[PDB]
Amino acid sequence: EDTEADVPVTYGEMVLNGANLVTALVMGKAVRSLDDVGRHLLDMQEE
Amino acid sequence: DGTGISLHRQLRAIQQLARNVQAVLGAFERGTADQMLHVLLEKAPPLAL
Repeated sequence: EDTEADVPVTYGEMVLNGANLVTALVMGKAVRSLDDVGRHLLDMQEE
Repeated sequence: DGTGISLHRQLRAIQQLARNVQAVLGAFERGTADQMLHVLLEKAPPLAL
């Protein structure tokens, strides 16, 4: 059952943007996608 | 590279020269006065005489 449909676009992007980049050189810390996991863990801080 | 890190450490060479260029250009104006203290004291006789 041939000729299927997959992604041609190569899989996404991780860039060290301002979430990473600030933590990158200043502390040496790096978190994959610090945006949401910073956001969500700020909001669960206020429940 | 396309990383901002490549641009970010390109910054930290510019902020190395930008302190150094003022340091050597300062050192002449500092050095300008130091010559005058030599060339006055080279032609200065001691004033007790």
